[PDB]
Amino acid sequence: KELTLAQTESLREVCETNMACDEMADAQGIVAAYQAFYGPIPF
Ligand SMILES: [Mg+2]
Repeated sequence: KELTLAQTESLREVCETNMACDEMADAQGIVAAYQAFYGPIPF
């Protein structure tokens, strides 16, 4: 389902310090970028 603002931001912070995630999230969105590097969202 839909993420809260804080949930989305928690994913964004992790991806921001991974240049490869960061770039991937540009066009793939934060969720698939997150999960591609870090696995299924846990919450
Ligand atoms: Mg933040």
